[PDB]
Amino acid sequence: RCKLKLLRMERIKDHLLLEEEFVSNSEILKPFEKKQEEEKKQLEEIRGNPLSIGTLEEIIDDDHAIVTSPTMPDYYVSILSFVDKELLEPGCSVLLHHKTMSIVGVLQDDADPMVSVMKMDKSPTESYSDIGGLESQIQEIKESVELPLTHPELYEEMGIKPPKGVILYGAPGTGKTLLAKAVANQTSATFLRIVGSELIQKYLGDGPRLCRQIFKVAGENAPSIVFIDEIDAIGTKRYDSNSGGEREIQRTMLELLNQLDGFDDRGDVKVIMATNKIETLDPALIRPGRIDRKILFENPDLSTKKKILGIHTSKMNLSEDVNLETLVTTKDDLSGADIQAMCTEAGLLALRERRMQVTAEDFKQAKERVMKNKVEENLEGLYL
Amino acid sequence: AELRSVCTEAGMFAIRARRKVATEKDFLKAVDKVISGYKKFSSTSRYMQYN
Amino acid sequence: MVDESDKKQQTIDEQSQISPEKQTPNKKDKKKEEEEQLSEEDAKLKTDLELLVERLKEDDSSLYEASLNALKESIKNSTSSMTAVPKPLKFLRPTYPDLCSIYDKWTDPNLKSSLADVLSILAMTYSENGKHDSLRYRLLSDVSDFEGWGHEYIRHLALEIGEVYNDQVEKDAEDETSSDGSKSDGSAATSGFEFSKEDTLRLCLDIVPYFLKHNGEEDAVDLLLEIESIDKLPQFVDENTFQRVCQYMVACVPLLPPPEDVAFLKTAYSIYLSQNELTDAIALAVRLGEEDMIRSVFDATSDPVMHKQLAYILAAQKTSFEYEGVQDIIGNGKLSEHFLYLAKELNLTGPKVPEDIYKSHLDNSKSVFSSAGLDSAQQNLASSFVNGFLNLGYCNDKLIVDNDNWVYKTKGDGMTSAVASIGSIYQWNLDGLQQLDKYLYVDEPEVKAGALLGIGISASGVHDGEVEPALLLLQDYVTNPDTKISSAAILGLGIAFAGSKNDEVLGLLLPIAASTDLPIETAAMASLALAHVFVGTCNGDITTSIMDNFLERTAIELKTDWVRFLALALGILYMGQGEQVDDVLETISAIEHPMTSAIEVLVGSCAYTGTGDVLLIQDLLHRLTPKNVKGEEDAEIKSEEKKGKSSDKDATTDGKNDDEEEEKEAGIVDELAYAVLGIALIALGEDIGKEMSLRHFGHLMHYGNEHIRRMVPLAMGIVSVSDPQMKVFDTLTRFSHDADLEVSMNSIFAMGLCGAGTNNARLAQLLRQLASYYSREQDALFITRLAQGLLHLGKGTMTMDVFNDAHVLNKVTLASILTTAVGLVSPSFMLKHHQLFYMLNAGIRPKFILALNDEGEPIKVNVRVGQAVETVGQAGRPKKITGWITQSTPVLLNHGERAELETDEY
Amino acid sequence: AAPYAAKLKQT
Ligand SMILES: Nc1ncnc2c1ncn2[C@@H]1O[C@H](COP(=O)(O)OP(=O)(O)OP(=O)(O)O)[C@@H](O)[C@H]1O
Ligand SMILES: [Mg+2]
Repeated sequence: RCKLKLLRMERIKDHLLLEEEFVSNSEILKPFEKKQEEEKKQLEEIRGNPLSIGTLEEIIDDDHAIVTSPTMPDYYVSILSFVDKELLEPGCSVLLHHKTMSIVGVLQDDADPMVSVMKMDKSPTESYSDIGGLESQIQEIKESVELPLTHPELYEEMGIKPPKGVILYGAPGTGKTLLAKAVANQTSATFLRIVGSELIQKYLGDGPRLCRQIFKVAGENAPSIVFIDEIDAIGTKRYDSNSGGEREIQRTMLELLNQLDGFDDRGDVKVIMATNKIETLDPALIRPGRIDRKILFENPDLSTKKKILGIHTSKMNLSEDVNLETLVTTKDDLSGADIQAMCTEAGLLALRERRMQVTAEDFKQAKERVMKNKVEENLEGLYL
Repeated sequence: AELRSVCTEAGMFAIRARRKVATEKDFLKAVDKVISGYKKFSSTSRYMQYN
Repeated sequence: MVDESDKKQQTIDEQSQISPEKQTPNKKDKKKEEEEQLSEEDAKLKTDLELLVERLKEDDSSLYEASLNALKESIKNSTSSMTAVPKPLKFLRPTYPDLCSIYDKWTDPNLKSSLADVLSILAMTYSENGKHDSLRYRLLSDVSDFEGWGHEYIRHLALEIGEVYNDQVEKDAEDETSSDGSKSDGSAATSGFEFSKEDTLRLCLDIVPYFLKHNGEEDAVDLLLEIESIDKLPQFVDENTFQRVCQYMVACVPLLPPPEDVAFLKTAYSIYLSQNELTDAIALAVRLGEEDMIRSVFDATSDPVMHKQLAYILAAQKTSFEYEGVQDIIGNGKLSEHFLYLAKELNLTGPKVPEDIYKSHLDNSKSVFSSAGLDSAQQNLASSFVNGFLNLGYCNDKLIVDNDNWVYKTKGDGMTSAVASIGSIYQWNLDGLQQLDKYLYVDEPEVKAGALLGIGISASGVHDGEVEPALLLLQDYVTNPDTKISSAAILGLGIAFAGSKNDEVLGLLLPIAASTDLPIETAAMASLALAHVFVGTCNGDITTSIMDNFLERTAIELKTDWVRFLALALGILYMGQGEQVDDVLETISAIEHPMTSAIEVLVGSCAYTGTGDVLLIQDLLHRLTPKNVKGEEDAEIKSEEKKGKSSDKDATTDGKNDDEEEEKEAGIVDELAYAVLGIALIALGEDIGKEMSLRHFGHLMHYGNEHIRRMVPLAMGIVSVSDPQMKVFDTLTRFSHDADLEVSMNSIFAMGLCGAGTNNARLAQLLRQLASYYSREQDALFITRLAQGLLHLGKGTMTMDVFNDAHVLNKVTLASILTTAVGLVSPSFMLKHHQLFYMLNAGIRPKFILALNDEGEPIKVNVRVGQAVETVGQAGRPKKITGWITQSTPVLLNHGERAELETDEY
Repeated sequence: AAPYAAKLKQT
């Protein structure tokens, strides 16, 4: 409490940005100077009316190309030669003139819904120290994933090629999924995130083409972190038997080797893999020199469980009742998702009261329910 | 490719100490790390069996 | 829940959810019957309380709203709150929730108005009893919580907060408001505020910050001090007490104009002097910019301790931190009187001990010689400066300096700057003087002048304590009637002492720049140095600089560049405070020429800073006005107009620059955006204004310490290949230098492209070359900031000659100025009681996560690294001390400050 | 509940 002033400071600058930008546009933008006005005269001469998108099949080096249009006639197009002749490559979308087709210009970016899936639409606001603890297994992802991108300085000093890739694994609820999202928030490098269960389709051959796309975007964007969330979901998941199945699983694995390093020699991609079944992965992927140091996760010990429970109780209202220190004691080498579920359920017990004090009693009732998912989803209960 | 990762993991032990150089010692630790992981997995000399 | 009458306590709770039988009927019926029954009501007061306490469990507005609706009337209808005077007054306890049940838990506008006013009077009169205080207290510490009291208690605090706020907006004050109807005055409501503050600090932090602000005086805080210095240990620990206090001052910088801001900082300084940590005390003593406050903390560790102890070594350290050297001067001399060991102590306060530590760092880094080796014509001129620019900081390149061939083949002003760059090889060192002497006794007067440039630059690392002070050598050269010699002399003096006021220094710089009837274009330096001495500390506002600017402007307009430097020198002089700059603004505005209007707007930036949000818009109106006058028309003077245009563009950036540092670290992101659209608004308007705007942008980033340091200079560089002025590249690399070879690799490649790919003139090529070598020193030898490294919102002194140089188009004379690169940040190190040259461990973070501070504090997790690191710039500035398990505990807190660490083993 | 919690929501 009392961060109001920081909120108003921030706000004030937002008001100042809105102001200056609006007023600047209005008769001081770029309306009254001849290096815009006379340049656009002859820009519009060779531009439409219709600008008729093409697809760039192949270039010819004489200032021509063969386009195939979405409207189905081909054109052997010229190229005006102010848009930079060779700066356009197959798969680009081209602006053709309303009359005789010249490449008027070239569009960089054409939003497909297929790179929407990879690309983010939300910001992962929980970053470093909201996954707090495992501070010895975060020096193998912020001394080889985050840190080389932030400082190439340290890695110029040793010379050789910087770290490449990591594989995360361990027991569920060790924060594995969020760790990756938390280092990519801070660097602000191009965060692609792809789920493991979308690589497997009930259609064949277009599975590996999807995976091939993901790394081409990474290589196109110089600072690159690709989170492949879940690649244990490639050996336990299958649909039909004619387009999923074994053949699909083999193909996708192999595509990924070429992409990640293989023969491509592409831009620096850090790969982060969440898995906990580490024999669904090639014997050409879990050798290092593609994935360098390997990260094991164990369930956090008792003093690390104090740190995990301290993230959660800054959000919780507290009482003179509350005893945090006994909530850790009952737990023995347990996961950080149990601790996260206890406090969320403790707030569900508060809500039921219809009170806004969360007490020790609400946490302990929720602790017994959280250990009930481990003793009664086990129908033997006490080990027979 | 194991030996290609001796140097980089030796470059990480150099950086904790703050060096611009690597020595023999940090290659010992690096080698020990890669060897333990090989046991932890399969493909250590493997052809993927047969001839 | 339903009505099951009055038996056990359980069914009474369920009865009163619908309707009390023991509150609303009874008190009213009783009160309008007998007044001997007031004894009986008093016993039922406690009964009434319990039923509220039980029904805070419930979360619904309705079971208080309707239930107590007729009790809310009874307050004035029967009780009247004065029928038997003490007896009803003391019974207003249950009645205070009842009014609020209609205010807050019912939303009807006619009543939301009416009962705000009833609530304010009865809070004030019943806080005289102090029984309103206890009602409040049992609700903040509750028995059970719900939505209603969580919004209702905010209403209680706001009645008080409200009245006080209205006395500043309106002159109506106290009970003449019609939205309270209750005064804040006397010891009727004043005694209510103090009591509330005490209770609310203890369990939360509520009305405590509002009281300080709305009173707006140093008094309000001095009342806070009483409570908090008591609470420093038993209530809450020392450390936490510090976090409240510094949170208040940092937070309210956009909220207090200059005299209100310093008045609050008096009290922060005072609390810290009272508490344990005198390292926190000294830091606020600089913040005010008082000599006086620095001394007392210095005496405070030194004098009561009879033996040399860690305590004298600590004293010298605290003063050394300022590279302005305001503290460096003050802290020396007290040691000579005391007489322990003079020789170590005095050096430690001055910047000589920082010479020693750079050597250990340097041994690791090495020296790289990859600088240009071109011979003859203009290509000689470019290369001879560039060697100096690759070896900035303290470095070794002795053999190349002894290679006098290329030095002698420069001509013109090239000779002056060629020798100057040699001096920047030994920037911040004593040694090198011998190489300079060589050139000083031989060949043309031009190289002799350049030797003096090197002496000034080297003297930044050794002057204070009045140990080999720069003044001594350079005074003979000031006197010399030759312009080349004199200009170089006073430029070296101004750098060397930066903010350090010393008398010999001050008075040399007065008869010069007071004869500006003479046309000397290299007498801008005359005022440059004089301006600097003021910077870092409370302004004298010397009548000598103001006088010679007005005379100069009258005398000449042909040297518009000279008067333009001088216009800036005045605004740069006034840095060190923003209170005093208000008076001199009007003095500058008294005189009126179109030429005088130019000088006004630069100084308006310096004056209005740290609340300057009006200032920014003001410099945009200023932009409109040339076109405004001209429109009417469309439907000697040449120099004066041209000055008018350039000052305005410089001023816009300068205003933003002061503001973003002082007002938290958060505004820095936004003001980066303002500059980019600013270049855009002038661009494809007027051509002349565009050129000025390119060069200012690079030093705007360098001044403010922008967060992202990879992206921006490099994006800008490509765009500016097409546009005029390659001098922009020089200003981008001042920002890029950062931790060297993080960003700086891309600077050499990029700037190398624009230059190597296309040539159009050998002049344009010269600028592009120089920029490329400046950015790096080998493997982050140094970092550059304008931040003090004691305050992170602070601003420097030695970097302001860099800030000057973006104003004007390029010259070979400008090349002479730019070699200076001082304002260095020391590599963090743990110095023992003999002074050890290595640290142990430190924590590094890129940035803070704290949303309850914004100046930046390192978190306590970090990633740990070894010793002998230079303090990484923006992108690594958080530093935490690591060493606690080994019993090494810092005495000298460091928060990404420059600070030299000191540790005590146990 | 502090007197500021009400007003952080609006900013
Ligand atoms: N150290 C921790 N501190 C805070 N929250 C944690 C920590 N470790 C895990 N959690 C929480 O546990 C939950 C599950 O962890 P996460 O999704 O990050 O990856 P995982 O280990 O793959 O587990 P799963 O996918 O089975 O949930 C999340 O809500 C996460 O915030
Ligand atoms: Mg998960």
